[PDB]
Amino acid sequence: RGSFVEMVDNLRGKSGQGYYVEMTVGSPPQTLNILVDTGSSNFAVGAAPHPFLHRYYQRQLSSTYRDLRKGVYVPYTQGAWAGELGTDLVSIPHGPNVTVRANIAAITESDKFFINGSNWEGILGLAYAEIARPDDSLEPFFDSLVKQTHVPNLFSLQLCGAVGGSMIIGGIDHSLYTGSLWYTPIRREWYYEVIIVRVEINGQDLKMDCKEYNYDKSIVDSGTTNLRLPKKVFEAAVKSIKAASSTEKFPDGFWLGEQLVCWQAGTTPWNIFPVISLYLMGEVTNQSFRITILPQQYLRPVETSQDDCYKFAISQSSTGTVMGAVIMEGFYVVFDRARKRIGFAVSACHVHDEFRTAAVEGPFVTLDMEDCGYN
Ligand SMILES: C[C@@H](NC(=O)c1cc(C(=O)N[C@@H](Cc2ccccc2)[C@H](O)CNC2CC2)cc(N(C)S(C)(=O)=O)c1)c1ccccc1
Ligand SMILES: [Cl-]
Ligand SMILES: [Cl-]
Ligand SMILES: [Cl-]
Ligand SMILES: [Cl-]
Ligand SMILES: [Cl-]
Ligand SMILES: [Cl-]
Ligand SMILES: [Cl-]
Ligand SMILES: [Cl-]
Repeated sequence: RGSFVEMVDNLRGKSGQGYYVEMTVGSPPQTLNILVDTGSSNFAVGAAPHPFLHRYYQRQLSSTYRDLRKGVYVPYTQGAWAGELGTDLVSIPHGPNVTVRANIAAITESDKFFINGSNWEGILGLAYAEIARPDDSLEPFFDSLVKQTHVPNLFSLQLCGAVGGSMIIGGIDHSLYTGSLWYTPIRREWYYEVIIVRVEINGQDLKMDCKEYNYDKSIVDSGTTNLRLPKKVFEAAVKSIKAASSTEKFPDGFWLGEQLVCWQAGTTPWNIFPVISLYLMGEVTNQSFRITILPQQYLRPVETSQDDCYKFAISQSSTGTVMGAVIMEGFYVVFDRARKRIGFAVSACHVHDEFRTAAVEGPFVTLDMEDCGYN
């Protein structure tokens, strides 16, 4: 068995409402289910009763909790919460064998943040300090782990869609992928920002200037469900996806996520929808690689038991490209913070059919990639 076996299958998800890991806080121990989010940088836990929460953090019962005498408020693209800052002992029982004192926000009120039936009770922001609230002086959890212990500065995510997966902390487990890992640079340590240099649908280049694909940033975000694309890119990609799936027409609201379409259980005609490839900047000058997803990744099930209903989960953004769970469920993704790069390989758990699989291929030659990023 590989050396990281005890961290394999440490994530769960309930009906596609977010992937979470168990974390144990305080003394004596309180274990809670915590959503894994590479799109933010605060660690925060429900800390008062809420109708969607089975468990919450009870600070008064932890003798090692320290109050930082400061409130915090975090708004996201979806939802927001407010709470109080402090520190406490934190361990991940199916994660690294260490315990660290970390900052923790105890959430006392929230709006449209917790999700009914999702089973998670807090959020682990794995991005960098630049985007933490109240500001970049509040050390994020992964920074605490690497400063206090000798766990290598890397983690990897395998999100397994329809729900579970693995977060390997401090290394890479070779059982979780097939083929080779291909790396793209982290452009700047704030979000996990990357540069997309070409987009194809069904093998056809969308032929927009690459500056449009990264206006004003492109990021890898396990806390967002969809692949979210800037306005001009979203409109062009939908027109091309429609053109490539013209054996059937679907109501316009389906491509806006407003309508669902359902098929008799097990009969969804995946072949009528195209594959979608993103090319990413590689590690050598003028070299790129591509990651390709299937409709099984970008059509998401919505849970009669004899019907399989789906929502189209590519959507519009006014804040750049967000490579959310629709992209990450195709791949084993290695967040190699020590070497400032993100690795992709085909996931051993990605959903596919007998005709097509997700892919990571390269190298391709793409010139002037340094022009694609926003400044
Ligand atoms: C949890 C759930 N996420 C969602 O349902 C979901 C969450 C967000 C969202 O704002 N997520 C937050 C974390 C955050 C986490 C939980 C609650 C609130 C905010 C993340 O830090 C945002 N990162 C910002 C840099 C973009 C945004 C969206 N969209 C706008 S969408 C419809 O285009 O996908 C959906 C989910 C479901 C399945 C797979 C992954 C995530
Ligand atoms: Cl909202
Ligand atoms: Cl402290
Ligand atoms: Cl360990
Ligand atoms: Cl330790
Ligand atoms: Cl390793
Ligand atoms: Cl037009
Ligand atoms: Cl939306
Ligand atoms: Cl070129």
